Amino acid sequence: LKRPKTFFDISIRGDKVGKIVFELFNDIVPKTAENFRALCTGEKGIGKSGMPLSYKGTMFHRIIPQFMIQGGDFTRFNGTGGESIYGMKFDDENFKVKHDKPGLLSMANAGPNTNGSQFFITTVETPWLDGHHCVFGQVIEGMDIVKQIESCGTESGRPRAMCMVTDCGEMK
Amino acid sequence: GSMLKRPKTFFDISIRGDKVGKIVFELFNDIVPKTAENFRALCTGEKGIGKSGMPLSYKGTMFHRIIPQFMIQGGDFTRFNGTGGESIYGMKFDDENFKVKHDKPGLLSMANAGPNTNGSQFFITTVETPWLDGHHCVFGQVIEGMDIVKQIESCGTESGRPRAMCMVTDCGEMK
Amino acid sequence: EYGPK
Amino acid sequence: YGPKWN
Repeated sequence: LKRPKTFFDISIRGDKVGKIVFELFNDIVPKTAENFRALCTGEKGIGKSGMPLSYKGTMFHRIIPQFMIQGGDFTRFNGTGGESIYGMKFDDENFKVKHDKPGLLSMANAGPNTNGSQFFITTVETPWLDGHHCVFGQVIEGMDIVKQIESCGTESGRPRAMCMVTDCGEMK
Repeated sequence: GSMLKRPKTFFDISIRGDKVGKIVFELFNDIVPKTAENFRALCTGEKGIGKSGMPLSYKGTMFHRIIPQFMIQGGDFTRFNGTGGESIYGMKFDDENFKVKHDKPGLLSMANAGPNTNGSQFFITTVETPWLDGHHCVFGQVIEGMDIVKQIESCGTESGRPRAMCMVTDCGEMK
Repeated sequence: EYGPK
Repeated sequence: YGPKWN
């Protein structure tokens, strides 16, 4: 099977800056790749939170230069929420893929088997994250836009400008 | 003599990433010139960089607190969550007067944390809120795009927590 | 909490 | 919540 491809449309400080396109490692982590894929299309509908299972209109709420950019919180928009297509949380699937390069897409979590909808995109190699966060895809287009989002962050993770996924979906 | 007409400013609004249109305000420079000027200048961004280190501008800000059948609140361009913002006069400035009453929907009014703590945050009423008279300085009114105000209001909750991201994507003065 | 109540 | 910096 092909690796699924998805996209974020991105605006920064209210300005359209282009598209990020991901490819998802459904050959390595099919449950984790599927969660992100279906959250890009919104096809599952309304979650246990009462809000759409969709990344549309979410923010990169935690941005740390020379580390990663993190988003996916579509229930509280601030990093305190989110929900997967499997429930509030789902298990770590495997750790086959290493955080050994920029542009990797990986699951944010609060410890083992606590994946939800939050994800991060690395901007450096992050080997200390290996074995703790499931890497499930990578940026194939728009790494510069990832850098433009990164440039709005701080050491504490607080954004200095609103970077938004204005639309998203699957490329098929 | 002097006969300066009321300034008009605008927000371009997106909701959940979708362009929905423009809100236009007229500002009561004839009644509250200092408060009116602060908002006008935060629409154009002409003052440059603030003491926060961030642009003195509403561009890219959110409506971070939305309460249906009450008001929609925005203007925090330093922390984007209601804890920040600053005025063109410093971190805060005094209540100018309370001459204009919260007696109809679509009034522009200063958010504060008590007396003489006006910064950059503002709200737009969607109902009469006369119990805010004497505590929040009304300085303008919506003259176009009240329907966009209601679309923002529709993303609200009782707590004010937003259910969708409503952004001022662009803003300025119409001169 | 900031803003009108 | 999310990845920690080490």
